Amino acid sequence: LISTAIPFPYGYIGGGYYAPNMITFGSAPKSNKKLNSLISSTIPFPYAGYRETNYLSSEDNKSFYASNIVIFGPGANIVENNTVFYKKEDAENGMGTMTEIWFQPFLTYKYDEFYIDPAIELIKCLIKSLYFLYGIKPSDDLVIPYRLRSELENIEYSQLNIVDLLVSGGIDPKFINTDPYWFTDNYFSNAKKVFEDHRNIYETQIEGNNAIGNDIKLRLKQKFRININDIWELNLNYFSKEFSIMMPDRFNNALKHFYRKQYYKIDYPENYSINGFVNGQINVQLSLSDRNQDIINKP
Amino acid sequence: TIDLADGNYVVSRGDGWILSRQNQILGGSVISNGSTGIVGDLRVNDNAIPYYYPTPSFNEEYIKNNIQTVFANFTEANQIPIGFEFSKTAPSNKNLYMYLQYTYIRYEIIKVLQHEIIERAVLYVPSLGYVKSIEFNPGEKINKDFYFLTNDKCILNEQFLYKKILEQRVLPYSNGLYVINKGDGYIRTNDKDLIGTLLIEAGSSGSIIQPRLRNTTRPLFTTSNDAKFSQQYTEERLKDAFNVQLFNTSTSLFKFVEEAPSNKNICIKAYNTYEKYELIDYQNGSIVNKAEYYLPSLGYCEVTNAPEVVKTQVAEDGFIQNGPEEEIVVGVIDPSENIQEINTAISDNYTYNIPGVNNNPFYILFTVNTTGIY
Amino acid sequence: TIDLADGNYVVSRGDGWILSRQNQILGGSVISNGSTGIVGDLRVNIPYYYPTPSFNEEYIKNNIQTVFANFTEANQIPIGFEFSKTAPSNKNLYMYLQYTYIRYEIIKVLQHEIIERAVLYVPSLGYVKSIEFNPGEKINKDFYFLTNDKCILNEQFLYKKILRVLPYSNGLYVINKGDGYIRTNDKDLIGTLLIEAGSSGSIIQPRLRNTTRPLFTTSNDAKFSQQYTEERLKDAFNVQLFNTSTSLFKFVEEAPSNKNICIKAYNTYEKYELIDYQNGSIVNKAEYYLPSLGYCEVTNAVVKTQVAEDGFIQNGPEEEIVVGVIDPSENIQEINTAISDNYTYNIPNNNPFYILFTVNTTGIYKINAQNNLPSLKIYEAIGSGNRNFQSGNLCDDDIKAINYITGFDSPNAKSYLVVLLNKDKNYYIRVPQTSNIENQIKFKREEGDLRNLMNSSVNIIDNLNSAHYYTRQSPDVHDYISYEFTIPGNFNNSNIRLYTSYNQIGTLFRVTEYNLINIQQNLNLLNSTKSIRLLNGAIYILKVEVTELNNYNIKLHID
Repeated sequence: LISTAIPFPYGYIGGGYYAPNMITFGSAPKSNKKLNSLISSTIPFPYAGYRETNYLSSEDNKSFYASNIVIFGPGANIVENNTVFYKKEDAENGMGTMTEIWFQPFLTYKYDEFYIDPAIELIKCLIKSLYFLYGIKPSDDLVIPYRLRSELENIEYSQLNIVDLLVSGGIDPKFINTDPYWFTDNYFSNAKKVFEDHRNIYETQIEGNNAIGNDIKLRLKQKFRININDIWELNLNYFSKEFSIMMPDRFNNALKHFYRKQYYKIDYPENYSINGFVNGQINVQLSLSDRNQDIINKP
Repeated sequence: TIDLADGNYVVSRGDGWILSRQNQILGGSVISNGSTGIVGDLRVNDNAIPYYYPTPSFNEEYIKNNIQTVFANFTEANQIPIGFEFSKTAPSNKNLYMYLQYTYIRYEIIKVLQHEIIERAVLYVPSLGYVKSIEFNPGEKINKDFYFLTNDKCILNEQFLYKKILEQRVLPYSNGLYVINKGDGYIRTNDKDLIGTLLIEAGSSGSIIQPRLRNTTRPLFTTSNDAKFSQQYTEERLKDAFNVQLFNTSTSLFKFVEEAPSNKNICIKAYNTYEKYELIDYQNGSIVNKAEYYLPSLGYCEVTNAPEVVKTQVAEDGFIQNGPEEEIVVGVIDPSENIQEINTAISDNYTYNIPGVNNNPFYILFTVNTTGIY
Repeated sequence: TIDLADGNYVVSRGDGWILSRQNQILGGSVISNGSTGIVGDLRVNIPYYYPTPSFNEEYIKNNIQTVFANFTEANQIPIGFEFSKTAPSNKNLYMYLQYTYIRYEIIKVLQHEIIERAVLYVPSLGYVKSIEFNPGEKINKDFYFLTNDKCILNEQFLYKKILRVLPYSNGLYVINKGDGYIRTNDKDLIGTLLIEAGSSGSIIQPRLRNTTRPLFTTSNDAKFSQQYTEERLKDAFNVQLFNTSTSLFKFVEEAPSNKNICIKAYNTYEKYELIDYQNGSIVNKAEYYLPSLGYCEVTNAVVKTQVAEDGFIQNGPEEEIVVGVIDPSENIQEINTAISDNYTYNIPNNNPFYILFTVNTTGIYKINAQNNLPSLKIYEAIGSGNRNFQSGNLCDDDIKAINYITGFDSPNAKSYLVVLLNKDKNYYIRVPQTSNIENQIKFKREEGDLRNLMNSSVNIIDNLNSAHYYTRQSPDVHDYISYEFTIPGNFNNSNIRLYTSYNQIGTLFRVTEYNLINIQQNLNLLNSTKSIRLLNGAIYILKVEVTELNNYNIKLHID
């Protein structure tokens, strides 16, 4: 799904996706009837005339390579996995945009009596990126209440973006998504309307155009075969059950307040493999990293 | 004044109507000293918007519904890009100016009372286009009639087609399904499949092109029992006999090019065609269930020398075959009849025990290990 | 080495420049035994700079784009070209393609000598070189390799020193001035193709949808804006831009077997002039150049010439099509019931407006306001009478292209119109800026002697009490204008001289109460004072046709 959910391309340079112009090329040579200028070949003038936004450009800016996801190393903070959009306007207006991921696979922490599999963190980052690829990112002011900061003396409430709640998985998302919707916002209706509009645009205009290559047409066909309600219901609680991976579940986006982490170094011919942690999550032999003394403690 | 009866009528005046004051909208070309100039255009979604001129009795919806029922469905026909092109060769040591305008099909809905039309609403459908040329010298004055048109005129077909708006051969086939290829080149009556008409002037050339910028094609289905011979069911049996894979889409282009002689003007008519597949169900010498599938094909071209009008009624709904006579009968495996297989070539003697299958006539698939009479 | 003066000069050497060592960098085609090979290019959108210390790249770009065709922002227009060649009966033919370029030099001349020169190369059409070869044959190296930049086209050196009476009525007008307009100094040049003997070559101009740019030059952007001019063009001719972007043109030339042929192609424009003729003088003008379908020229195989001044050249036939359009400022009131024999329309703002109406039968009518004041102007919708129609009622066709018939634009004078109206047509009547005396427009069928004054306004000046003179707008040639007057003196049963000042037949009628009696015909009113004695107190009708309009106004002198 990540590999087929290309951001929606823009139409031709004049707007629209329906059909390009026509070019008459290759007039036949004259004969006894002569004037075979009209007996020639017909060509779609702009072929694949749609303009894509998911592309990386070479240093010389004369070559382009399609790209939906690029995974980088961490930014300033060594242990902080992040997902960033390419265009902010296109991540919220339904166009969709490519995502860049900051992921650190060499460190992990221990919760209770098990270690956190980095596969689940990468999966969470990919699920979050699926929002940007579909252009259904909510506004930054759609925070829902997450925790009453009882440690404080003034009544203040921590807030959490709805994407974090939806993709983090656990009991917190199931206390918000209820059988009737106690919490509702115009974001869901607007996103559904935009998604349906783009699906209709594809089905009526792109699907049927004979001057667009299958590389974009077929990928857009599979992109819209998934209902928008499926992406909202896609959380870590599904992959944790489908992978048998144990992870923190309650207030998992605020664990910095609860306990202080202690990170472990993971090398990856030995400590982690295609089958996951060697000798299981619980019994894998790991060594505490030397960066535990470099943690910044700002209370 | 008309000789019809009191009531409402839908009338088609044909193709080749050019609107007033709309001659040099698209522009023109200048050629000189034997140079050949080719103009072309494509009718997609903006030069294909019809023009409605309604009356209180005949609103826009009333006009759109009635003409599309009797004549070509222009709503579904203008969605497919269609190209056209003209070519003119300038004479030796002379200059030629040639400009292109749009041609239209003119439909009307009229009301007749006491042999006199007392009301008329007019719809214009952009059909193909037209090219007008002249040989001029620098400084020469040309009559304004060449440049300007002060009234709508017909140039290709003078016609008036009206319809009142009413408010045993021995077939030695064994029993089983058959898919008969009845032939290619079927067109609907009343010019419902006309791509359009082009008037090529003397010494010029014209061409109508299906550029296939869109895959969309419209097959036709006429069944006698939708319970058994559904559209999907008929399509599956078409993929079984002749292995037809693409039904609603196509990717094959077709051009129709006509070079008019140097003496007389010619007009050319391009139609969309169909191939007729008959899915029958033979039982004891008589057909008990028949379905007809018209698969879109690669068009038909009619060339006619350009010619008082006569009010003629429209022919009944039906098809006319313009292609050659064809009859290819291919039997197909009747579904809902399980196929058993023997996974070994029969060498010289084999026995097959029928499994349980509890009547239900079935098929055994097999092959032999050596050619011979068994 | 130069006949110029001291200073910096910008020179164009034309297209057809072939760069060195770049011959077979695009590839080649091998064809055999009667097969026809067609090779070409089609681009939707990179020049080559060679500067000097004084002439930096920005300097060169600015100076070249100031005079000659732009290339930084004008690269949007796509181009295409094609070359076709047929192999001999039993031999192979190899043909290869390269790009030709436009060379733009910028030089500094001191003491009539070129002491400095910077060169810019702008991409242009292509060039195909072919040879018929047998296997094993050795081909001269000069066919494949070019060791020095050369021009294989028409050499040129274009340098620049770097340092009548309109008898119209008041209202808007749209004039189609023709086709084939091209900008000066080859600013609209698609390019030139050289075709060798026995070959044929084609230049194709693809047009991307909604990628056509017209040229607008307005006299006053306050009123005659680009959107306003486009709307008025749509009102006049139904001109829309989006229908020019779906077209395409293509020029094909087959060079003879003896000599090579050079074919040159330009883009073109159609000129539309939106004018605001008022009181005989054009108070506003706008020029709109709509992209047309190209221009072709055929030529054949170094005088330093100066560039021409900026402007347009018409390569198409002479054209002047004038269409009057409805002023959008004025409102339109419609009379739904068709006029049959009489009517009295009651005007409901003291502002000019257009009354749209139709007649129930053909006939000569007589339209006038209350006490013949104000004076009305009657137009005719062009093309109306074939679309939607209901018997006995008015069905508006939304036609705003009006053709003037008769009337005066001087509300001070009082007059009435006598115009023949066709049953299957729609007509407009313009009421000028009036007062609040509640005037009304009266329509009356005229089956009497008034049919003589067909299509002619009739003035009713009756101040004759004593040579009096009256000035109006002179009608166009073959038109008519009439005057109603009363001879001073009580009727009892006076030599009057009737003539004109500047403009050239005339007819006189006697009103016998409307039972006009014809008296005198075919009078040359050019000053001719041939006088006539008429009975005092008798109303007289004087009809004058226009045969030689030497002035916008017309003056009638009565003695």
